[PDB]
Amino acid sequence: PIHLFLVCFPAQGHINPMLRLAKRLAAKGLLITFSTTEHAGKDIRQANNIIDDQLTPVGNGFIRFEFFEDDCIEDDPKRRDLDFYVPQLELKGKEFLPETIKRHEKEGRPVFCFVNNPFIPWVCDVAEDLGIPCATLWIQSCAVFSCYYHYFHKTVPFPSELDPSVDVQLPNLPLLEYDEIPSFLHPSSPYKILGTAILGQFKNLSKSFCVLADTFDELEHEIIEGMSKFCKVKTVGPLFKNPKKADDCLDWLDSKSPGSVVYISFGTIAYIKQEQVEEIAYGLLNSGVSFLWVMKPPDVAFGYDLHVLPDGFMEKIGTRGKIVQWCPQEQVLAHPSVACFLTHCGWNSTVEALTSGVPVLAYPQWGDQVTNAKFLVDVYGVGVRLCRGEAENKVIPRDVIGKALVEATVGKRAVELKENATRWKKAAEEAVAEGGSSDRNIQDFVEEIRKRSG
Ligand SMILES: O=c1ccn([C@@H]2O[C@H](COP(=O)(O)OP(=O)(O)O)[C@@H](O)[C@H]2O)c(=O)[nH]1
Repeated sequence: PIHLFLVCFPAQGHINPMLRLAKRLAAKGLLITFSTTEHAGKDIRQANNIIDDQLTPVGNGFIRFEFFEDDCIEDDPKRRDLDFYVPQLELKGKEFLPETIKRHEKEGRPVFCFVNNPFIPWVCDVAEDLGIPCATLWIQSCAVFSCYYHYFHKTVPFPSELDPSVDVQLPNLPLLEYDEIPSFLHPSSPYKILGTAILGQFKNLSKSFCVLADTFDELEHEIIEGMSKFCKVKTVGPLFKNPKKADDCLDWLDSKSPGSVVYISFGTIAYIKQEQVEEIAYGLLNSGVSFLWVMKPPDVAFGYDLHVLPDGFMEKIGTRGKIVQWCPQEQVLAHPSVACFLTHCGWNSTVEALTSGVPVLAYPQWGDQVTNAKFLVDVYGVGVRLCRGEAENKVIPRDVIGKALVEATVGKRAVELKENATRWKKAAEEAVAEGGSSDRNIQDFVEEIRKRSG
């Protein structure tokens, strides 16, 4: 009977994790409304079989969709600029939320709690107006949440224009160099606007009684407890891992020996340099390893030149190498043929790798990738560092890539990284299981929503 209204920023990287929160919340006997703009919601309509607000059953509960217009044309280039679209969403969101809460109370299914996104903190402003509690979903590590929080509150000195190389020492965190904090917070970063977009939620954080993070207690225990006095953070992850599809990727991996395929993926946004693609190709070619390389075409908005492989690379590479543009990463990471994972250290790939027990080769670029790569190599003990990010502006040569591919496949260090990754796999799976640390936190979340209604 409890109805929760989830609002999400219109981006793929934001919609999919919030969808996982909807599935985990609905399974507990809850009615979950997933809300975003129409231009992003239509992707969810044709992905499944929903064209209206028909109740889709998810376990003991249901999931329905509700989309509001943003007054932009179908493929408006205006949406690509956050300086306009972030206030535009606030304009169109603040006039849609109150009229649908009053109608839901009229129809007998009133909203008990709000769950929003840091990119749309106006939901917390609206939740306070209607007297409905609000919570914020955070799809980054709590260690990164601590970084943004202490940057906004100036707890310690951070890299500034005058002092850009200073270290940052935060409680319950390792010592972070200037390029190890989230790159959007560096004064020489070209994506400061993304940092300002995340920091907008910290002007509003008091209006959310708790923050839901896509992590588990065993991974960041010291960090979650350290943020308690500043913000009640509840671990509900890994959200992708079901508590209780296929492609030609899995069919190809079925033919390879266990722990012998290198998985390469750089996410959905990051596009590395052509010269670095050349060095990675020669690295895989001369090392003699088997690999599955995801070469995702970039969005046409950027004037990116398409990545070209070396002359005759895919010919010298035999049946032991597979180029694709997309693969079910969760199913590939769980395949026994995968040895390591060359990743850009996106938080979703970071959590997916740890939950799957796959050691990684850290090649971060920007954002929280440089902070995730630090914990993967120096804290979680499952990674092999390749670079320090886009600000390093260094092409990693073939021989260094070659030495790291062999370091993560054969030798004594490979067995140590695999044993640490296996131990993190048992912790992640236990957390989302019945009675685990994350599943219990989800139960405690539904409890406080029931307690706050009266
Ligand atoms: O071929 C691919 C590439 C990526 N992903 C998924 O895309 C997400 C990437 O998000 P992440 O936070 O790691 O990096 P981002 O792309 O957001 O920078 C993860 O859930 C991956 O499982 C996937 O399923 N197949």
